[PDB]
Amino acid sequence: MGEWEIIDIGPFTQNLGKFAVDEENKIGQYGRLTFNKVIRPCMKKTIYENKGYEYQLYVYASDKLFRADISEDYKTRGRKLLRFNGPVPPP
Repeated sequence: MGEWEIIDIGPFTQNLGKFAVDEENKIGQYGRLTFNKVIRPCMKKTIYENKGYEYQLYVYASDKLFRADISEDYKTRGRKLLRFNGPVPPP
């Protein structure tokens, strides 16, 4: 447990980007954002296999680049946006 990996940027990961954007738009500090895409590198920490995971993402939204931190409850499939900041310099 506790392993950090660099993971794919496929549909699971792109959907983490949409979640982050959808969650932040309900807050509104960053305006009304349009999800564009998630870019490499996407990092994932295994807090405990099949139970807890954490993600660090670079996400493009309304043509600006942001960094988001997302937790995931593997059993409920529920997610929480812990952090959304930017614009950030590219990786």
